[PDB]
Amino acid sequence: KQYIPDDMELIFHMDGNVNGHYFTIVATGKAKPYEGKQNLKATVTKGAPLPFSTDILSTVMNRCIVHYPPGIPDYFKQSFPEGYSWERTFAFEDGGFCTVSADIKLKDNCFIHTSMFHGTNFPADGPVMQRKTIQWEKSIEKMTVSDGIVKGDITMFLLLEGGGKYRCQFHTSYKAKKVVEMPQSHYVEHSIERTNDDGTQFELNEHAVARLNEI
Repeated sequence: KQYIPDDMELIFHMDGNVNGHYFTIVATGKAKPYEGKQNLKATVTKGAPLPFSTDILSTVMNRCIVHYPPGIPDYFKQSFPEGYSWERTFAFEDGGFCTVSADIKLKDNCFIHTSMFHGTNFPADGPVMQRKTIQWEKSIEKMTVSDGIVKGDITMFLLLEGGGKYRCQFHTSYKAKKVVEMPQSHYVEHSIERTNDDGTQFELNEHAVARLNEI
């Protein structure tokens, strides 16, 4: 009956382009969905070494990795076994705009993640094209039901080389392939850390938990 276990495996294939630089990445990883914790190692197979900040991709490489308390409906764990997809728009403060889509399927113990990524209008000596991002700041995303599906808005900042912050607005729409119990408006706190990039291979780690307002 439980299609998602305490320990999951992760596979990822990403194809995309940024400013007309095409690339392709594969990665494998391990996760504990009920703890909201996961990690990855990615390997760039085309376009490497990446000429842009890995950070614009990192949040693209699954809301099932979020500790959901009882009394918040878990949209993501309930979408299985059929799975769910999501689309996301990234509007960066310097005009850079990224559209991304993703399919997530379930095969026994392994999440299979299908990511397409298009970024455009990133300035030549911006922090993205010159790869001067350090990390995303920890975040809290707001999840609301809209057109019968879950939506997820978050204002996000990248810390830059030498300090200072580079703002981005996320709009993610989550589409379950199936009729699930709909959640209320709630939040999901996030924290991603990017270890060990070298252009070609990188490590990701993320902790996320869903919570409510303190009414």
